[PDB]
Amino acid sequence: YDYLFKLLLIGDSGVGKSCLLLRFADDTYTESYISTIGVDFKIRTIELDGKTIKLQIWDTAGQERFRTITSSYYRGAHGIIVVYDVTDQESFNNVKQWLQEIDRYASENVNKLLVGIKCDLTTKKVVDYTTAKEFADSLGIPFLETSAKNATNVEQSFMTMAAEIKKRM
Amino acid sequence: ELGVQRVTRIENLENAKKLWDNANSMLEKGNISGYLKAANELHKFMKEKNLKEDDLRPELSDKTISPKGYAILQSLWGAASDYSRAAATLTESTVEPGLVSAVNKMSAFFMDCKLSPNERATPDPDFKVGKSKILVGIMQFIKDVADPTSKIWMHNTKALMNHKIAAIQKLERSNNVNDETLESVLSSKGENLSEYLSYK
Repeated sequence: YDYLFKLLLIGDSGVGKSCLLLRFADDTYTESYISTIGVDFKIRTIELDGKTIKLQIWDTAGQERFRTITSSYYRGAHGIIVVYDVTDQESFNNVKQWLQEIDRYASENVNKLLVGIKCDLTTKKVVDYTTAKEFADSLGIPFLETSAKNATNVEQSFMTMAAEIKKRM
Repeated sequence: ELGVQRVTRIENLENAKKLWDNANSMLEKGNISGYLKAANELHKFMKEKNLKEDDLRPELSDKTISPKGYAILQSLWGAASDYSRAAATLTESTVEPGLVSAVNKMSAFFMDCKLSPNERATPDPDFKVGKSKILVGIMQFIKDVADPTSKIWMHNTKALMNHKIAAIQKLERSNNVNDETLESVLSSKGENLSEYLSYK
């Protein structure tokens, strides 16, 4: 490829990471051991301005166990997407803490995005748009609030991030 | 459930518990290689017997992962996360990241058997294991479980693992281990080697 951009997907279990991962494909490579366990990343290739870009996104296995924000959260990625569940107050409270720290420790040029999602349509909203937007603004980080009903803006956010990363190098 | 199905399930859960205990014991000993092997045996058995993490968790009520154990799990997690990403390069980004990520997922499975969703580990923040030691442990395990025909770019996978293990050990021998020198090994596809590596 002309480019390989590494994206980190940060979020707890059951908050809607699965919804965001629908914008990516499974890698088709396997061998015996990988077939038994699976992997924690997905991929997508796009052509942008005549160049081929591979996006590789890690929804890192076991991350929910280790919420001390160590370097694995803020080094070795071009973009970091942090997600909470709009139907779960504690999920938002947790993400405020993690994102504050990631923003503090990551290089300024790492692309960051906060996503509030309703991934289960049978659930009831709790976290106001304005509250989450105010938080994102306090850090100077883009914010996307989204529902599984329509993923157009999610798709848009990833395409924007890819173009921004490409430009910065 | 027929009686035979109940008896079989209980027997299988009891055996899976024993395998989990063995993995936890290896972890407690700081035996990186032994832990990865035991975690794999647990995963293989649960798959074979059609048991899920949720089935085994109640059986583990009187068991604990120690702060030391959690520190080792965190070190393995951080190293595997970093390595999977470092190993994704323009040369190749499928086989090496896949193998490393599978190791990470396998360790996560061990924890999921014990912990409910989003329950946090409680690592000893002062218990350090060397990242270079952890990485070699991961590589040794990958060498063991990689298919003999597996390749990373133009090199045999097992042979490239041996090559990277040796490179890390040479860094240790010369007091030259840091995140940068380790990253150079992790991201390498041996593109400058004079011969393509084979295992046998």
